[PDB]
Amino acid sequence: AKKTVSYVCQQGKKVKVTYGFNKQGLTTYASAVINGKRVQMPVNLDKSDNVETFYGKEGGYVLGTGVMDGSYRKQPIMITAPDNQIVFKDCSP
Ligand code: NA
Repeated sequence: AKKTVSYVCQQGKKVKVTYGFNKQGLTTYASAVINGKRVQMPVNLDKSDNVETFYGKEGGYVLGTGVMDGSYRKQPIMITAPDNQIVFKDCSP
């Protein structure tokens, strides 16, 4: 099961993100279209905690958000590039 959310961020940047959900109701990935290219970021269970979910791996793009269940449309997000610069900042749905 997929669900898509459109966001507006700092400096007017816009991004659409698609979240995958398994049969347990947990998210498995976040897929963001960045310069026209689909960037799929797998959920990072080692880095996720009671307040924040992270998607992505070292060397790739990394998405950070709140706790995601079928909650997900009310969460803010941020996306950091491989160089560690926050390229989508303070994003709201
Ligand atoms: Na980069």
